[PDB]
Amino acid sequence: MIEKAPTNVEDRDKAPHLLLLAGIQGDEPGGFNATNLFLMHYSVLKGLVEVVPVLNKPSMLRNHRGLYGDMNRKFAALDKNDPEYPTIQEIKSLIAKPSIDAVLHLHDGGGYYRPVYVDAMLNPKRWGNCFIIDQDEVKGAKFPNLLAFANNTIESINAHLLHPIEEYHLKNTRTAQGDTEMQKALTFYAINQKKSAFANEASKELPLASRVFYHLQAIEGLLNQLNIPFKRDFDLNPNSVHALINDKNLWAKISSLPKMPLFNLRPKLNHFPLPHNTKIPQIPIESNAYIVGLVKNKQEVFLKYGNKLMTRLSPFYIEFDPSLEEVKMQIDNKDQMVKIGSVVEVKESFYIHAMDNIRANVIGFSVSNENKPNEAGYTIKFKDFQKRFSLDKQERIYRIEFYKNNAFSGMILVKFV
Ligand SMILES: [Ca+2]
Ligand SMILES: [Ca+2]
Ligand SMILES: [Ca+2]
Repeated sequence: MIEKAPTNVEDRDKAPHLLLLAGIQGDEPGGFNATNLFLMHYSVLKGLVEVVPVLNKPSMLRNHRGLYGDMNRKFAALDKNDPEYPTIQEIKSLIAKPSIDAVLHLHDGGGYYRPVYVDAMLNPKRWGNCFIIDQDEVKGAKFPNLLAFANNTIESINAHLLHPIEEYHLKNTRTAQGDTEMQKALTFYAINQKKSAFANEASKELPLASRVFYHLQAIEGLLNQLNIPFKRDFDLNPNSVHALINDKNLWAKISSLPKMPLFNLRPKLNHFPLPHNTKIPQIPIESNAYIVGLVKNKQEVFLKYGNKLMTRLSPFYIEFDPSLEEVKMQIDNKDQMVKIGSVVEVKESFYIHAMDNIRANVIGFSVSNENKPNEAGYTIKFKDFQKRFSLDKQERIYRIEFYKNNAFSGMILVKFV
């Protein structure tokens, strides 16, 4: 859970609290890209929005509806030994917190829901583009009138339709009156804790940016009903959403390595240093996005951003010796100390000063066929690189790797600008 909170802690109790969740199915990227963009680009000014951007991260990493079965059928009866049991308890505890008032759960769904049968794509059994409640009223909730809230949220969404077929409709699943097998989902659990709970479906028939657009419209519609004041730093239209999903300023930082751009990496990065003795899901990974991760695939390690494959790492596992903190480098004739893990911009040249006990391998530069070269003490320019070794498709970013005996001492990237 990540908090979207006012800057003044005192403002947290001055409006309602919403819990916003997505990605309970790992192949529903509209939901988890919406929670991502909300975390990255919105501000909450009073009250609080608690966000679990992806409920089923292992499944997301494999572009899969649910590696351990349908996680959204696990909120009622559940075997204590179910692999998702611990996760389910964490989620139920968030839902049932006294400080939470409302719950919004995002999904992507086939076709377009209609309350009367129109055709195979548009009918009451389809799920796309509807706003869903379990029943019209939850007695004892802060906001018991789920129907009024839903109808008003639907008004907001429907003021912004991209095409008439995308019109949102209310779906009331009357869950408590239905079969036992229909009562196993997240929002029904939530209403049983006297929370107002809603699900938003965006149609799987839409491109990703349009799915995310509709999720964001539903989030904004509901925040307006709850009187949780907010801002965003962009205009909400599909082009603008697309631009932010596909933002060139997105980065990932693996372990103690430098930040790397997410987009336009080469599709495969070879001899890529990773810490040894560390299970892939335990390798530290930081990003300015909230849906980035690593996952093993055969002997490769995939860098995932939601369902998007950003690169395939071909790793070599090695001890990450943390002793080396900085390196004396000359950049465009200007001598300086460069921190291990940095990205440095180079207009013309660089030069690494020689070090006792440390060997530098500039990846893409060579002066011999030596397998473990020391390339400190060379003045290096763009023309000296075999471009195929660049980190990026643009052939501008190169790795410098440092070694102390048989251990890895760190990496610095150079970016030719
Ligand atoms: Ca922004
Ligand atoms: Ca779903
Ligand atoms: Ca080299």
